[PDB]
Amino acid sequence: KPVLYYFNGRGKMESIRWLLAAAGVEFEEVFLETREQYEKLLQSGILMFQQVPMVEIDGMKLVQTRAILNYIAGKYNLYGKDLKERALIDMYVGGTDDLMGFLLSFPFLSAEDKVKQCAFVVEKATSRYFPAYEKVLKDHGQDFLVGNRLSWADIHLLEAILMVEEKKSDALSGFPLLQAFKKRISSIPTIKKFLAPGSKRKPISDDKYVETVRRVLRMYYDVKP
Amino acid sequence: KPVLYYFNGRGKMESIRWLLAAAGVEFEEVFLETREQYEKLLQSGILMFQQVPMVEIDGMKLVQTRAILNYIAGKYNLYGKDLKERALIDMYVGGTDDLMGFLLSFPFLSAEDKVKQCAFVVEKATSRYFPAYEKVLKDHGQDFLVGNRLSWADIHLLEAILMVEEKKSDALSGFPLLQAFKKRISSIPTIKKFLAPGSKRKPISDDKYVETVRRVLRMYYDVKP
Ligand SMILES: CCCCCCSC[C@H](NC(=O)CC[C@H]([NH3+])C(=O)O)C(=O)NCC(=O)O
Ligand SMILES: CCCCCCSC[C@H](NC(=O)CC[C@H]([NH3+])C(=O)O)C(=O)NCC(=O)O
Ligand SMILES: [Zn+2]
Repeated sequence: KPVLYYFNGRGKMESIRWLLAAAGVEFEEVFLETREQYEKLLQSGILMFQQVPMVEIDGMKLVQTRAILNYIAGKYNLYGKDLKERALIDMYVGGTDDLMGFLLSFPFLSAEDKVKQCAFVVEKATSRYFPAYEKVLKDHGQDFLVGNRLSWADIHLLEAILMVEEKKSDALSGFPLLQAFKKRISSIPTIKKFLAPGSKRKPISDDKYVETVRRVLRMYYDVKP
Repeated sequence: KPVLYYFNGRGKMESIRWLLAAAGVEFEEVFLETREQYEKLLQSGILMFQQVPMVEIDGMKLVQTRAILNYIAGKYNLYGKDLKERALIDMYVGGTDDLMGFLLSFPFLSAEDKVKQCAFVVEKATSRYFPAYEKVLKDHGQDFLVGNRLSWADIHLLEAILMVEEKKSDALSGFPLLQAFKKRISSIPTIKKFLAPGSKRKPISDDKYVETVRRVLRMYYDVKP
């Protein structure tokens, strides 16, 4: 039912794909590949702020990545049981959202800047974020980040870890609880399926992605790290 | 009584001040002035990600601006009645959060870039955001953005409007419904008191704010537009 409008790549839409898959929800995708269809999309006025991601779900044309994620999380009970749990989930998700946010521009960076940005991301992961989540798991010694059950915070943390490992395969060295976490969460049926071949999970963005985005939107021609 | 940890200025903490005040909740503030004072915080490790804003409320050390705001909004019934309305509130707040986000670095910009950034913001406001919100009110024939009843989205839009008017006094020129909206929200007792002199509302950030930030966090020395 849900239709995700975006480019054929990760970008800001990937986390939405992750959350939907984790909830075992099947979705379709509409890839923007030409300046024509985009302008036609702006014509219809279905993009409230003239921006994508855009997701058609339950009779709504939702824009704003966080709005879309929040709704999917709440609808499929992955947002906790009370306001207090939701506050923890939002706090944890805020950390990983910042971490993955540093890699959003990577594809558009020059071969030179990519090296600097890459070192930056790894530094942030191992010195700021990983320690923080490692401490949370140890503080309560539970299998999940909150409510002793799977939540959006778990899914978002698993995605961030895999993205960091794509840059440094041994990034989890020195964080045994997170390493166990990674294994456990990956084993969950819906997630295991998304990680398996033939899923709608997108691969690391390449030059074809960078070009398509630059043509359709006519922006990000000079992304600075 | 919730305690807010940040610098003596707007920054990312201002919206939190707005939300608490609108809900009619008094709060205390703790301004960071010395680098050694910040290191003390890190020492106790109260800042999960070594960052501020940080708010102590209901026995929690919440970090991540959006996490804090989502909590305050839901706790004081300013987050809609159901998931659908919440989705609408998040989508709207996403827009004004982006708009105000463009003015976050302004204080650290140069006289050269400030004139550039100022034109960029007013441009985005009048051609992308204000038209969107103006349309919501007209097409739905409502006096409030969601559920035709005060919600966080209304409070976040009023703040954004006032920030744009500080840069261009006649920015709302051409948006009659937003001008009526501005008067309607400002007349709400709690908000009216926050706009009156003597409140906890912070002024536009000045050089003294910038110097302090750079002195405490030791960064943001080269902030490009
Ligand atoms: C650094 C390059 C990587 C950026 C990837 C592009 S995402 C596409 C971009 N959308 C946004 O920036 C949306 C921001 C919005 N706050 C959200 O979170 O959804 C867009 O449509 N932009 C068109 C526009 O702004 O007009
Ligand atoms: C462009 C200049 C504008 C000034 C913004 C400063 S807010 C202070 C800054 N905090 C953040 O960036 C927090 C981001 C976090 N995602 C949130 O929204 O709360 C910090 O603690 N930084 C210290 C650090 O990152 O270690
Ligand atoms: Zn190694």
